[PDB]
Amino acid sequence: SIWSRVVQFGTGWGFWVSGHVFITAKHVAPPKGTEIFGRKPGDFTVTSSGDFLKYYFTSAVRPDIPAMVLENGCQEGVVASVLVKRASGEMLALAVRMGSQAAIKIGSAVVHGQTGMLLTGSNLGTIPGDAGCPYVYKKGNTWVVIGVHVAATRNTVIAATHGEPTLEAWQA
Repeated sequence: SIWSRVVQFGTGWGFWVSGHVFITAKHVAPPKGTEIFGRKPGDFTVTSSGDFLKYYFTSAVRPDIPAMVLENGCQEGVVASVLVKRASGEMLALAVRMGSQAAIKIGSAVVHGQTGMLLTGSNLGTIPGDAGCPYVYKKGNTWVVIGVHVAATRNTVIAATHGEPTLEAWQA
């Protein structure tokens, strides 16, 4: 039912963080100024950082869902889940062990994000166009989304992250 937040968007996918917030990969989104979800610019604002694109609608587009916590990446070693969807409607929860930050070239830009190692169990990975799918993990009792899928390397993936932490500190 968290899978219902992951929806086809542009040439990739997107995720509903809340009823007002929709995040996706910048490199798969429709052109700047395109009417989406029956909403035109003015009904929503747009912010971005690297390949992370964030839509905020003044009116709720998804009433059925509560706000999920969005955080700028996560601790290294934490096993997250990339919620991958396909055109056929197939759902693939890929376990990814998040690691260090790195840079990569997607289109005409060099973008940054937190890398991750795809975990093979004992029983394929991502394709281009899985881009925009969310990286989620459970924080004790609470679900947290930490970023959107950017790309896979030539078992390493990388997710675009976003957000200014609530806590601020110090001036060395």
